[PDB]
Amino acid sequence: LEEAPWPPPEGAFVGFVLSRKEPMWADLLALAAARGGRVHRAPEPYKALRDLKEARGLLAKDLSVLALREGLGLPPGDDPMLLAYLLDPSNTTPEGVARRYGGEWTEEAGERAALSERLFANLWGRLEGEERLLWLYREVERPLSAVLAHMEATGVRLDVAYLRALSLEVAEEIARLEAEVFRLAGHPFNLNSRDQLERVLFDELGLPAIGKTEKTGKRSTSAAVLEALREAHPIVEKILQYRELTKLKSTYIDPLPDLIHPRTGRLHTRFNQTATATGRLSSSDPNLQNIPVRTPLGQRIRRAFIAEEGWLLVALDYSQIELRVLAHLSGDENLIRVFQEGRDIHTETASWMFGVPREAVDPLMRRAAKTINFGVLYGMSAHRLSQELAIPYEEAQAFIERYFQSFPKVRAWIEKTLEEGRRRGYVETLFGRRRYVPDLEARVKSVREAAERMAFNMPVQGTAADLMKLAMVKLFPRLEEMGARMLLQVHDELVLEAPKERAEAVARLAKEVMEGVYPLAVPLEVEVGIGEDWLSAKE
DNA sequence: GACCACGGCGCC
DNA sequence: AAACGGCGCCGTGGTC
Ligand SMILES: Nc1nc2c(ncn2[C@H]2C[C@H](O)[C@@H](COP(=O)(O)OP(=O)(O)OP(=O)(O)O)O2)c(=O)[nH]1
Ligand SMILES: [Mg+2]
Ligand SMILES: [Mg+2]
Repeated sequence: LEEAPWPPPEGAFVGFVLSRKEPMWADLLALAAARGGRVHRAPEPYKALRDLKEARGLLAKDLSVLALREGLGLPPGDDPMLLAYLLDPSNTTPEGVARRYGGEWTEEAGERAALSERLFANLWGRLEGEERLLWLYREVERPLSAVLAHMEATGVRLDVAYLRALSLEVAEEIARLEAEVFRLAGHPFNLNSRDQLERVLFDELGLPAIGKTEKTGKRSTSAAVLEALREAHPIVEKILQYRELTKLKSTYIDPLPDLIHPRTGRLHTRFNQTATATGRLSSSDPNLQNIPVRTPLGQRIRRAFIAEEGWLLVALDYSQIELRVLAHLSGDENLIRVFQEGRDIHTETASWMFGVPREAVDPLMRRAAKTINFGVLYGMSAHRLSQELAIPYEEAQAFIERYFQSFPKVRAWIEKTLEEGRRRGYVETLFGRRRYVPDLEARVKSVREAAERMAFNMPVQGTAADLMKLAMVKLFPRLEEMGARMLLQVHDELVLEAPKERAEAVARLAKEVMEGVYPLAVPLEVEVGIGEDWLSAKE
């Protein structure tokens, strides 16, 4: 390419190099652009950012986030990664996409700019005539990238001092638990080493090894195994409590306070747009889609996620979302009727499982019921179901027939889904998002059946993900009109921040946008709450 | 210092 | 551990 002076013309493809992967923390090392047979290299990348009206190229969102961090409105536009990811969602990295579609991903801004240009041309070619994938690109993924850029750059407020206080308390309780474990063992050891624990539990003590680990065949020390031995000794009780406390302290309580950004005073995640096989987003650096909620200590941690002074958090979560989607996709009359009647399957299962009326079903019980319902749906064995529910085999198998006969057209949809997958090599969501599942005619049963469960899950989980992404695209402009912010997506949940004076209006509007995103054969319901912290906002 | 595989486990 | 699916990050253990 002809090396031309910097500024590039309108519509040029950008390339850029960051000191590290996180755009909120990265130094912009170099910036370049490519168009019309020329490459333009910026002499000083930060100043040169001002000359661009859009970020167009590989990893466009990342550059847009860094621009927003510097006070520039540089929205992300076309990204070949999103084209590639819609073609095949195993296209998750620029390294791979470049190799597959006509270049090499290097560490030079110029070459990344020229690569973005030629990869876009080629991938655009591949999507000609793929009208449904094009619709997804234009109406969901491309505009979603601009929304995510804003969410990333806004971040969330964290009660840092609260978590530092909590850390000191949790450390003392961990010491109490490990001290008791070491007494029961008769000696000290690394309780964080599952290899060392294995020896203690199954060799030194006499406890039965219930199961084996996948890759290396060691005797497992997982919670599922240890749950079976819960008063086979008092040491197991202590070990499980130790595991909870150490998991929460080392994953959330200690790391999160150190990730507060100096300019914003807030915690910033990355929403990864080409990371999953089903079309869900992911969150990393720090993952904010797996903040604790379930246990009392987990609830304490979640309370650290708070609103700006003068603002409130608004949390919105779709009701029973994949079951509603399944009703639409299968067209099962009975399941459609269940949601037209305003019934709640999770609560129904909880009430059944624990033998209490609906009014007595607590959050813990509801989460247990979710595992049963989705487990059963996505192909859990009778053998495992009988264990989970803690009842006989049959009762368990009868549960599976009671479930599937109640909704006869689900199985037919499953089988239809699998035959399309075997024939075309991929399955698809309602909107034509594809996942290639190659092993559906594998000659090994365990591998074939695993691929089957993957294949029929995706249209359901992926359609739910499509709905949420579309809702995000529609909602974002309405929020900024009202002076509200989108903070987090958690798969079927959104967390917004609103000025106190507008929070109730924001909640009502966001609820209606989410419910009417793309009407189905059943209604979508959204539970919404408002509060000073993330936990209080879902109560 | 980095990288990785693994078991394990937090959330959806 | 188990014929639920989708993720990312922890500490350990091993390597370069
Ligand atoms: N396969 C599988 N999918 C799950 C599981 N937990 C959650 N999901 C998926 C299916 C849910 O519809 C979706 C959103 O999770 P939620 O925790 O919000 O559950 P859901 O929306 O079903 O119920 P809700 O009314 O919000 O309590 O994520 C699980 O254990 N297995
Ligand atoms: Mg939900
Ligand atoms: Mg949810």
